[PDB]
Amino acid sequence: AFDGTWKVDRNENYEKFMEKMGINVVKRKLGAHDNLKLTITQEGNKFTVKESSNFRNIDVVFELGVDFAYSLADGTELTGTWTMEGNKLVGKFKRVDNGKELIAVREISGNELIQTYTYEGVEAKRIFKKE
Ligand SMILES: CCCCCCCCCCCCCCCC(=O)O
Repeated sequence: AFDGTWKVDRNENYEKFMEKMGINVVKRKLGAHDNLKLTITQEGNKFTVKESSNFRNIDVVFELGVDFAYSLADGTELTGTWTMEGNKLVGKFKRVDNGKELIAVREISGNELIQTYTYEGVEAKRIFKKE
């Protein structure tokens, strides 16, 4: 259902994924301890993504399958979409300076939303305990 708050607690491979994006020390560290409180809010076709992380309290929002352009803090351009496979939400995010591709598997269990993250061959699970 998604509809609700999320607050990452434990991760799983997320440290190495930042080494992939080209993040060194403080950046991947700040990305981890961020406290990404996601306040998911589905209206109908759009999915707001409140993100009270260390970077900024920015609602994201991304109509399912609507290719958009989202600048990151240290990741830069990331254009791509999210689509409900039926059982998982997949955050496909390419880049403008090259057009490769990054993906993101939102594996909701029940009480936890895990968002993996691959920019090729380095996953990064960001376990959320909802709330
Ligand atoms: C330099 C590190 C910053 C990147 C990682 C922490 C902040 C997240 C960046 C934007 C992600 C939000 C847009 C997609 C929604 C999501 O991540 O679930």
